[PDB]
Amino acid sequence: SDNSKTRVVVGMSGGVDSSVTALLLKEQGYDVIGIFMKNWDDTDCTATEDYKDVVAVADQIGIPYYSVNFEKEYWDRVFEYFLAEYRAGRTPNPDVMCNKEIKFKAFLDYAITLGADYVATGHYARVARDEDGTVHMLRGVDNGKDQTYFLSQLSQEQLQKTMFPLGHLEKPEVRRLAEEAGLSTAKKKDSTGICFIGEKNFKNFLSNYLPAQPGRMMTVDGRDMGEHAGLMYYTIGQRGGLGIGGDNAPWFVVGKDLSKNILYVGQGFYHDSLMSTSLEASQVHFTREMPEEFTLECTAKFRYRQPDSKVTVHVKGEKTEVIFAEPQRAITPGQAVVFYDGEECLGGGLIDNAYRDGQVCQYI
Amino acid sequence: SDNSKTRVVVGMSGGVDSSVTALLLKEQGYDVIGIFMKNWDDTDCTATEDYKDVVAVADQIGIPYYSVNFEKEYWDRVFEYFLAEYRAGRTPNPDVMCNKEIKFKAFLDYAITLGADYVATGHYARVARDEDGTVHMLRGVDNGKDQTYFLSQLSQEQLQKTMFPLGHLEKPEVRRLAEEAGLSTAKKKDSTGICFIGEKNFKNFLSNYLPAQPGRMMTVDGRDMGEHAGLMYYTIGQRGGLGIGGDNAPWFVVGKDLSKNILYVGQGFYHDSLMSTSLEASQVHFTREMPEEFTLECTAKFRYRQPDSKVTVHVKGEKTEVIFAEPQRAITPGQAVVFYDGEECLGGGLIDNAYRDGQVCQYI
Ligand SMILES: C[S@+](CC[C@H](N)C(=O)[O-])C[C@H]1O[C@@H](n2cnc3c(N)ncnc32)[C@H](O)[C@@H]1O
Ligand SMILES: C[S@+](CC[C@H](N)C(=O)[O-])C[C@H]1O[C@@H](n2cnc3c(N)ncnc32)[C@H](O)[C@@H]1O
Ligand SMILES: [Mg+2]
Ligand SMILES: [Mg+2]
Repeated sequence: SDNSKTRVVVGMSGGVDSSVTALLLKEQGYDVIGIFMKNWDDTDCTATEDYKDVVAVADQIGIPYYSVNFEKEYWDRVFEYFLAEYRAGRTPNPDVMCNKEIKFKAFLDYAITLGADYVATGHYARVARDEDGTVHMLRGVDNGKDQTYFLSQLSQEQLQKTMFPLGHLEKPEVRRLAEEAGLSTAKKKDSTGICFIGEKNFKNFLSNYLPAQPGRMMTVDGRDMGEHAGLMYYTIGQRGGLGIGGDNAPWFVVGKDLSKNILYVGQGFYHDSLMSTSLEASQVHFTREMPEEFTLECTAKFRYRQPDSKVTVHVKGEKTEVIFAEPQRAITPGQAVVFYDGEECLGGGLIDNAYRDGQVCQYI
Repeated sequence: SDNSKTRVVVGMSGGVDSSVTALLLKEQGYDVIGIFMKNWDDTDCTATEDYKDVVAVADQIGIPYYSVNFEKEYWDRVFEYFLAEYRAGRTPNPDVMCNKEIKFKAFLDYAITLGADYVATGHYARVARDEDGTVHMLRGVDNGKDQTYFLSQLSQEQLQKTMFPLGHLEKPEVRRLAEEAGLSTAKKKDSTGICFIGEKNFKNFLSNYLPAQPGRMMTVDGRDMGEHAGLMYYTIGQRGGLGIGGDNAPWFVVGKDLSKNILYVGQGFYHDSLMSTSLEASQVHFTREMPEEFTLECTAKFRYRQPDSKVTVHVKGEKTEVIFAEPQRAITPGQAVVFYDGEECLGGGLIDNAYRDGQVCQYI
């Protein structure tokens, strides 16, 4: 009856992570409520079979479960952001936006109306409380699944009401815990790609919302290489792609020019156009109150699947400058830059533009 | 017709990684042959539907495909190792053994009888050739999927005949490449866990081969906590487990004693029994010719899903000593220790035992 006085609302997606998150919290004696969000209307439906799994699991462990719909909020705060990024020639990170605006804003206020003390999710991340009571976010110990990158926008006030029960676990353990508990989701494979596109063709999906305007593909010396399918189908640094058959060696996307509808391509993983020495970022947000203007010597991640690297960051309110210790490959406008201090995730922003020798890279 | 003179035999498992590995090599003009290994007899069969995918993909890209059976070799060189580890109270890494003895020995010699110049696999790793022509292994750029850890045992002579076409790719890209090529495996989810156990219950699997002898579960101060199911069902550091319901806080496995059939358990992620300051390792193997006796200041990984950490290693032929810069949690006998020099994977061994203050940890 210690933890039984603490109500935790757990986001239950129907996956093995959230199923295990719920089981662990129940086992620790918390007052646990499972909640399924339907945030996307995808009918031939996807949400229907996942809700079945939420129900089967919630019943297996004996917790209440409910179902809430945030289609509107998700559309307005995530999907419009997603589309507007593409219109601007950038590459969005809808998950960052989703955590910031949905999982820890809409869902958190919702959970509070259920008398929740905390929300929990199956994110691979940790929260540590200070002596002072200040909460810090730490990388998940599973350094392949560590989701702090996507949680970079969370505020002190959100982290105060958050729990991450999987934070000290590695993915295979989560599956072992599920199997030993006999949870029906134990063997359920995780959905890949963005939630709302699911297992549908990406080009087809996006073209339902944005007009694709094929344009010209060029090498850096100006030689026309054919037609691309629309710039929003390519990202800085990508190997091959729609109509990139272009020598046997592969071609990469090495720049973009939205204003001429041009895709720049070139050979070599380390193509000189792919290298940067600094960036600017917007929407820079920290996990705690920071000064108006300050310098930081830390590490950063520019993409989810890379190790972090040394960085000087100069913050000045509306814009942030990031200087790389070492040249960086394929720094992508729209993606998240996330700052670390060893195991602590300090916060992050969205990349506006890359620079090499005091001149904006033609990335777009 | 440049690369068309180079024959590459690609290991095709039926998964999206190997499918894409084959497509990329074909696209680059290599003389490509896809080969499926059946190494485990698992009938109600698993191999049957995967071979269908190999065939569908090989036909989609227009390469020849064949099928070879190494059940014997796999049993003898991997599965017996796996079982013998458990009998000895250790935790095996069958993948390390499998790459060393099967994918790059049995399969490589096989491929050579097909006039192969190289074997390729869909491992997330890189090989770089020196000025001198010496090959080094580099981490995959996808730092979550990077498989150098499992490839730590590969010799210079194996790496000379190896290609890793996915080495410069991240997993989501591999899926985008697959989808754009219209490969039937594009949406196919990767199988989790060890190959031969697949989606069957682990406890059930292992008990078909090893007698489980339940024994006593004890805290570090000697208090009997109940019966465990058999020591081979638990690993150093694991949270909960079979019969670990044991306060609301979770219990961890903090040691083992095979000689008394005892499982030691304790509360707290950082339980003092979980911390080590050094280890010894056997089967230490490097990617290049090394001296008989030498010191190395580098980093190491003690488990697949952790970042590497600073380490002094003293090598002396039969045994290797590893001294941690910082105390290490749940150092597990039988697991791989793998050494790095920045992005280079130097080699590795199998952990024999952990030490704290010149005394072997009771891990077993
Ligand atoms: C799998 S998502 C993480 C993927 C991505 N990196 C991100 O941050 O969105 C992590 C957690 O969010 C919560 N979640 C995701 N979808 C949900 C849904 N439809 N309803 C309730 N919770 C959900 C679950 O607790 C889940 O374990
Ligand atoms: C998915 S396995 C990697 C998993 C594990 N970390 C390891 O090293 O074994 C990597 C590659 O091995 C090859 N491979 C695995 N199973 C195979 C099979 N049955 N037949 C042929 N190749 C296989 C494929 O090329 C595959 O992409
Ligand atoms: Mg989940
Ligand atoms: Mg594969």
